[PDB]
Amino acid sequence: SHLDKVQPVIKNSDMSVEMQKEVEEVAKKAIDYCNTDKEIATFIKDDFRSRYHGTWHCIVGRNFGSFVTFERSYYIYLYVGQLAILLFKTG
Amino acid sequence: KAVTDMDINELRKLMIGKAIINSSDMQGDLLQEAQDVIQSGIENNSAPVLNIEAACKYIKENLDKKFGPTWQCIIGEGYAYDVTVQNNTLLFMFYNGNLAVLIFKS
Amino acid sequence: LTAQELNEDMPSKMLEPKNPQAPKNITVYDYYTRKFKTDELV
Amino acid sequence: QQYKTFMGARVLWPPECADDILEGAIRETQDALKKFEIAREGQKIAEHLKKYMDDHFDPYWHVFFGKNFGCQAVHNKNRFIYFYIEKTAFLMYQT
Amino acid sequence: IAELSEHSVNTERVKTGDRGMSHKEGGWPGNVDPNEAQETGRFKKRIEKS
Amino acid sequence: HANEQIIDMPENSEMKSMKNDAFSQAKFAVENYKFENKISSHIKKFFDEKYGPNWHCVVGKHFNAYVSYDSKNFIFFYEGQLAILLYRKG
Repeated sequence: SHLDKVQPVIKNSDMSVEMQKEVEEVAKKAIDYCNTDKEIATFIKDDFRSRYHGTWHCIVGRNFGSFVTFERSYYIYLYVGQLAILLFKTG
Repeated sequence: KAVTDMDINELRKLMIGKAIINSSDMQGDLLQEAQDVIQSGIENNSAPVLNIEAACKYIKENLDKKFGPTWQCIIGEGYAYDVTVQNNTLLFMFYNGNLAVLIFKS
Repeated sequence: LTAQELNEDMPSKMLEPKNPQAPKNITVYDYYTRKFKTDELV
Repeated sequence: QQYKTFMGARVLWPPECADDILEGAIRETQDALKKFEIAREGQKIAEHLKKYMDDHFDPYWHVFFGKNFGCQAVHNKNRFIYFYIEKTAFLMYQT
Repeated sequence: IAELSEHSVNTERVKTGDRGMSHKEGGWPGNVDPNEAQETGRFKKRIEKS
Repeated sequence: HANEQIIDMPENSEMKSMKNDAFSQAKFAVENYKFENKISSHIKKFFDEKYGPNWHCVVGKHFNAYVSYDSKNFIFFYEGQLAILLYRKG
């Protein structure tokens, strides 16, 4: 019932709805699978890189400010608990 | 006195201009130009209450004109990230207090 | 120079006198000009 | 600027190159990639394509293929072919 | 000499958009606004209603 | 930083300026235009007026190409991050 409890919410989303739904499942799976936050960032980048070819930069922290140059429609912003799963593919 | 007298709250209050570099991967000459610009820009846009978005917007615009068209820098209190960057294009330096700054060239 | 209306509201298309096979543009270098010259009309 | 897909390869829908020659060049490039990958020893595949063009087409063909590049060139009528295969764009103009 | 026509072809450059956001505010529901005191206050009262 | 470049131009034959012009033109053109397609057109136009026509130059950040050029008319150099290739054929 932990998956129901997390209720991850995407504050800002710039991606197709079908792709966005897939990201939520990966984000929930990554948090339980990874013992530490640093492991979560590596797991999200590896899964997305395998799923979609390109260069992916992912940063997750309790408090942070980010300005980035990402390919249009490849940036999805979702916040679960105190962790921000942010991925932006840059060509 | 000295270190024993000093406290974490006291140390932050005593010095706000102290600069600490944790990770260096960019050429030193390039780092000197970047370090002066980021410190000056953050203080100018700090305002009454520091804004993470405000600091990044000023830094992103200055860096793009200064070196390359696609430059990404992220600053947060605490974060975990995996980033793929070009050789000698990433500089990591955190300001005194709870301020972590990451700047890289893509 | 006429336009044919496709049935069931399809995107409109028209026929043209110009031959498509012929090169879109022909460019000949001019010594007097001293730079490459391109003529869109053929 | 309107890209079109023909014979499994993305190229300019209005073809600068001749329809006969363009199809042959695209097939030869696809066969060459099937054998030698663009990522490893990429220089060798481009050289092989240039030699192949001279054998079946007028000589002094120029071949440039890169993942990201911008170029403007002067070519003979119906001697310019530009196409994209996967993420790689191949542009060849006959002089 | 055959007639020569010059055509310029450039590989498409993937678009680069620069966006800056701050994650300093703690995780909150999308409907609620972290900056607004009224949105946070009403939400806290609803939770304690068990 | 342009560690390795290929230079094939005449030296002390009064055509020494062609090598100098290519380096100077590439630096000025690349910074102002800031476009891969535009850099090739500007470099080709300046070279065409000074040394005549039939000059083809292609500029790409990353690319692989094989071409036939007139002897001593082909120079390959890197202007900052960008790589510019210019040669004369015909």
